[PDB]
Amino acid sequence: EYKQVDVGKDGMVATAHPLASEIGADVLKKGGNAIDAAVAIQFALNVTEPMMSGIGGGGFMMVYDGKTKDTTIIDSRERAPAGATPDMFLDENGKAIPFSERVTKGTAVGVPGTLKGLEEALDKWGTRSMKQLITPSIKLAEKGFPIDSVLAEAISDYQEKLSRTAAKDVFLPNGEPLKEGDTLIQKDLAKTFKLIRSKGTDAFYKGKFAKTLSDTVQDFGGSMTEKDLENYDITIDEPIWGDYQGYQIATTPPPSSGGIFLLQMLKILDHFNLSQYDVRSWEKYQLLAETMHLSYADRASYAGDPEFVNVPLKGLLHPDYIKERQQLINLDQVNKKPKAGDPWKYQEGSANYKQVEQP
Amino acid sequence: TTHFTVADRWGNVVSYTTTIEQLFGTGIMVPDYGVILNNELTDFDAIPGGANEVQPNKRPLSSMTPTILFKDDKPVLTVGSPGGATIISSVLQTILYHIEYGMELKAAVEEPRIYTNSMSSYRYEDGVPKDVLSKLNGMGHKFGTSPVDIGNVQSISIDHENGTFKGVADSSRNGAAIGINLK
Repeated sequence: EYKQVDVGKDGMVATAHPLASEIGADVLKKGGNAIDAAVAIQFALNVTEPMMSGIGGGGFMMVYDGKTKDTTIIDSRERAPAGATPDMFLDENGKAIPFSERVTKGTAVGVPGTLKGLEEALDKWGTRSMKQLITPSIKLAEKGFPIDSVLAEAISDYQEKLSRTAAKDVFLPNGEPLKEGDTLIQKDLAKTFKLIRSKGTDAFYKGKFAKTLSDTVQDFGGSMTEKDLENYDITIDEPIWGDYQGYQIATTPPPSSGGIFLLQMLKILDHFNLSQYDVRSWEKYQLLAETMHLSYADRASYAGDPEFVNVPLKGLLHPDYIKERQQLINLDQVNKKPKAGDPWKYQEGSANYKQVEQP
Repeated sequence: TTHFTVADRWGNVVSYTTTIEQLFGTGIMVPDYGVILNNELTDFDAIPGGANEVQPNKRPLSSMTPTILFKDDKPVLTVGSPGGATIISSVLQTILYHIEYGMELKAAVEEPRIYTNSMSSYRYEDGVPKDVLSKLNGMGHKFGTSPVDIGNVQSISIDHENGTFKGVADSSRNGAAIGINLK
């Protein structure tokens, strides 16, 4: 049976689903590299952990290349369609459509990037074709597999949302959610994967599938067209780097907020020498919470897609800005109105956007 | 969202976070093709005017934080997690426990996490002491009455001295780590 900790001499795979880990491991065993295996794993997770990721979405794939020694990010984050508008999530009164309903609308669907990202990864580093790497997942989709507890829980929890679309025929056969151990069969997904295997990514970004996806998005109120799909490309992003406790950390830049604020929180907390406090002391949690409030406030004010907005990365990570933020934190009292700082004190330029309160 | 990681014998290292936003995304499946569609654009601000407003051809702000840590110019640790805005906190805490506290990697991953992005939004995992939560709430925090799981960290550590790899999957899902020993 599968383990949540393992050791190996010639490589390692860790994923959220044992069947995906098995597929990735098999790729390495058969002489593939970490990129080959990662591509196979994404297809496998698309089938076995279908609520969490897949060719209908997007992601950030960080790769360290053992030959060149360069670290690169394939950024397959989705794009808003050309017909998207700044107010598309607002009602006629200019207030937000309630979140639980907003997420079910066609306006919510970004142009998917995952498949394009996988193609790019193989172009740069692949030693196995997409045809080879997608095959194990075609078989899981066509033949089925017994669902795990996390997937069973997800189908039950989101049954209402699934019941309103064609997804019901896959996850709610005969009107009832599949239970743990039940066989999930995804014949249409298998077909789509077979189309990708035969035709390449044009099977997804062009032709009948692109038309069908676009029409469906429009039927559900969104603006996506075939042209949006044809236009899509990934972006190659350069990691942001930080120094921490003798390590160099490579992490994700805008359009993710992750890297900046991971580094900002580490830099703020580094001043406090956390290990002096017991790992479950109130002191440690106090310092974490106070730091989180400051950094998440900055995130809400200053982070967005750098193709569009002036993210003050330099100011947000400036050691003197970090110092000013650290000085706002006390063990013995809580900031009850934490706010974004002014990183523009520590760098050139200004925001090309406003500070806008959100529901 | 899901996070996974792979490392091979030639020194290549992958840390990959990937999502369709909500569980099952919009819930919309492309008819006859089986593909579940993301709701990623709700990661934009609903009210426009700010850094993360909706614009055509713009990408909505993410919190995905696939990360690789290096020591002496070699990759030694990968970290990442699902969990929306909480991702940054899960990755932060894993790094803090493994590096600042010197905890073994699995232990670092399993150490109970917290998350709070504002004065009205708090989460904690089972194991954060009840007396600590009481104390912090007494000071003005707003931790709730029940724990929740936060994130799902998969991580690989690489020992270049001994030529070995260690993989870790978080107990919050049924993940598996599988090492490779060729031949």
